Amino acid sequence: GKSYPTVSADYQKAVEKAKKKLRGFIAEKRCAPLMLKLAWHSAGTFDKGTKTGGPFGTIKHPAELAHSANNGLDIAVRLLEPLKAEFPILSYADFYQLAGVVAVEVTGGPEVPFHPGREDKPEPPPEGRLPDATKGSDHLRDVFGKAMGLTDQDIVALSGGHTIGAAHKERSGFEGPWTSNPLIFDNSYFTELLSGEKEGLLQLPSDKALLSDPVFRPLVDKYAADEDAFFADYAEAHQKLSELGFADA
Amino acid sequence: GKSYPTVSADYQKAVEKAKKKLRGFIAEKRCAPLMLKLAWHSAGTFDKGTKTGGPFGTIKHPAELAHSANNGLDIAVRLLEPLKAEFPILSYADFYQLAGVVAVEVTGGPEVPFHPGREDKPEPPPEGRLPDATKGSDHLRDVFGKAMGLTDQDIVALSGGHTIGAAHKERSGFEGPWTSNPLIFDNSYFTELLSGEKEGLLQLPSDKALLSDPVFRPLVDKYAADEDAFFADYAEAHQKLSELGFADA
Ligand code: HEM
Ligand code: HEM
Repeated sequence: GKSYPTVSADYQKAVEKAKKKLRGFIAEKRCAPLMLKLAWHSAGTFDKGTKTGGPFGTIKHPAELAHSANNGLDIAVRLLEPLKAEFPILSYADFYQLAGVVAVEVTGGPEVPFHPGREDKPEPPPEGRLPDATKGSDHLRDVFGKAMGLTDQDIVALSGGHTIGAAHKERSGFEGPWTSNPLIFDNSYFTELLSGEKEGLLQLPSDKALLSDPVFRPLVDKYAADEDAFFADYAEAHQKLSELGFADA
Repeated sequence: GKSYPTVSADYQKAVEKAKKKLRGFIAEKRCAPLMLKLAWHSAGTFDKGTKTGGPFGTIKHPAELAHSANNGLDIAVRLLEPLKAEFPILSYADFYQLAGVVAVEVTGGPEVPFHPGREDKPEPPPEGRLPDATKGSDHLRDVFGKAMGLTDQDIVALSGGHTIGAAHKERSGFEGPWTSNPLIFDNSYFTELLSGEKEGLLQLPSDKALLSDPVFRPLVDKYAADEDAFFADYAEAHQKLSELGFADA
C-alpha cells in the first residue's frame, strides 16, 4: 500500500553516493550495530492511530536524544554528522534509514530495499514508545502491533537485529553481546536464544518472551533452522519498519 | 460545529442531581478555584491535529496526576471521589467538566452551558501541553491556538479564570491570589492586571504578556471596563474549552 514520492535525479545520485560512503565509514568504524539501533529508534516511535513519530529525522533533536532509550545515540548522531554534511541535499530522515540499511548489508545481512523521500519533521514523538526489555509478549504486541502496525512475524524477525552488537551496563544496564560473532549478521541470535544461557552471552526478558509465545516460538524455530528464511523475513520487516508513516502509513 | 450525543433520561437526571450536589459541596469546601483548575487541566491538553488529550476523564489517572502542572490536583480528585460514587452512571469526563462549570457559577460567574456525553478514555495525553507561566504571547498562541484550536479572544477571556484562587509556592512556586476577592468571580483580574503590581497580589509573566500584545491588550481593556462583556466572552470560551474534541473537535 505504498506510493513512493518522486525525488530529483540529483537527490538519487546523492543516495547512491551516500550509500557507498556509509559502507566504508560503518565498516571502518565498526559501528554497524549502533547505526542499526539509531535507524530502529528513529522508526520505532511511529504510532499508526495518530500518524506521529516514525523515521522523520527527529532522532537528532536534543529532546529525543534525551529519551532514556536513546542513551549512546548521541555518539551515533555525532559520528555521522561530518558524512551527512557531504550530502546536504538528503533529509536526515533518509540518511539515518540509509545508515540502518547499510549497517545490515556491511555485516553480511540481506539487502533491504530502500526508497528515498522522507521529510524531516519538526516535532519528535513523546518519550516512552520504544519497547521495554523487561516485559514480554503482550508488551511487544502493544508496541510493534498496536502502535507501529507490524505483524507478529515482523516482531520475531526484527528481534533478530540483536544478532549484531551488544548491551552496555552504562547505557541500558544490560551487558554483553547476544552472539559469539556480534559484527556478523546471521541467524545466531535464534540459535543462542534456543540453546539457553551460555557464558558471556546476553538474553533480555524480551528475547526470552519469544520462546514461550505460541505464535513467536514456531518463527524462532524456523529462523534457527533456516537463515535464508530469516533473511527473507528480516528484509521484509526492516523495510516496513524503515517506511512507517512514509509514502502511506 | 457541534453535534451532541443523546444520553438517557436517567443520565440527564443524574447530571441535574450532580450539578446541585456539586454546588453545595464546592461552596462549603471553598474549593471552587481548585475545581475550575481541575476542569481546565483536564480539557487544556487537547491537540486538534491528532485529536488527543482533552476533557475525557484522564486527569484521574496516576500518570496524568504525576504531571508537574497537576501538582495539588490529586487533592481535587480525592475531594470529589465520594460525590462521584453517588453518580456511577456519569463519566468522570462529564463529572469534572460539570465541577468546573459549577465552580464558575457558585462564585457568581456566568452560567456556562453544559452538554453531557463525554466518554472516559483509556490513555492520558503526554505531559507538557499545559501553558508555561514564564512564557509570553507566542507560547500562549502555540498552546491555545495551534494545539487546542481556541481564538485570541478565548485566550484573554479564559485568563480571567485567575479572578478566582491563588498560586502556592509548594505547587507552582508562584504565590498568592490575583485578586482581593479570590472566591468572587468578577472582572477584577483585568483591573488588577492593568493597574500594575499591588502588595499581596500576583501577576504571572503569562498574565503580563496579555498587556503587551496588540490583539490581547484591547480585550484586557474591554473586560476591565465591562464585566458583562467579560462574562459573555468567558462563558463562550469556557464552553468551547470544556467541549474540545467532544461532539466534534
Ligand atoms: C523487541 C524489542 C526490543 C527490545 C526490548 C530492545 C532492547 C535493547 C536493549 C536494552 C539494548 C541494549 C542497549 C545498550 O545497553 O547498549 C539493545 C541493543 C541493540 N538493539 Fe534492541 N531492542 C528491541 C528490538 C530491536 C530491533 C527491532 C532492532 C533492529 C532491527 C534492534 C537492534 C539492536 C542493536 C543492533 C543493538 C546493539 C547496539 C550496540 O551494539 O550498541 N533491537 N536493544
Ligand atoms: C493562560 C495560561 C495559564 C497559565 C500560564 C496558568 C498558570 C497557573 C499557575 C502557575 C497557577 C498556580 C498553581 C499553584 O501554584 O497553585 C494557576 C492557578 C490557577 N489557574 Fe491558571 N494558568 C493559565 C490559564 C488558566 C485558565 C485558562 C484557567 C481557567 C479558565 C485557569 C484557572 C486557574 C485557577 C482557578 C487557579 C487557582 C488554583 C487554586 O486556587 O488552587 N488558568 N494557573
